[PDB]
Amino acid sequence: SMNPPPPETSNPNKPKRQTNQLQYLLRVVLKTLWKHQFAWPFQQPVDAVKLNLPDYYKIIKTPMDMGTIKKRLENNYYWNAQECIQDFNTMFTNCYIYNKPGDDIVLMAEALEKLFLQKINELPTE
Ligand SMILES: CN1Cc2cc(S(=O)(=O)N3CCOCC3)ccc2N(C)C1=O
Repeated sequence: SMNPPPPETSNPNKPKRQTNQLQYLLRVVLKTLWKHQFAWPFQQPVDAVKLNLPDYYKIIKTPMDMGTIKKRLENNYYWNAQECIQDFNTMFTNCYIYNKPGDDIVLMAEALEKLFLQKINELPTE
């Protein structure tokens, strides 16, 4: 079995910015979600080999996780907050698509998403 390469976290041709919203996404949103009790399954790319989920990357073609998001924020990969917010939403949606409703992992993602949305409705301006 084989995992795909992780999503891109470095690209010298991609334009970058450090905005107040992106700083907030790292300092408040990511920081808070990362230390949540249910963060651990989302702190790295889904390891389909280790978890014995050989169909995962057949079903999920746009993988995302908070480890990748953390790298993107810390290494100034983004041009804007929308890109980052989309990464969070992709992470949640992938989880809901792949896993059965009411699976533990889904309940965990839902708890993180609830927190995420509370933090996001208080972003600074752009
Ligand atoms: C986000 N994850 C990570 C993951 C983790 C695991 S897990 O680590 O076995 N696990 C199951 C119970 O909930 C806690 C996490 C199983 C499947 C996945 N897949 C399919 C994902 O969607």
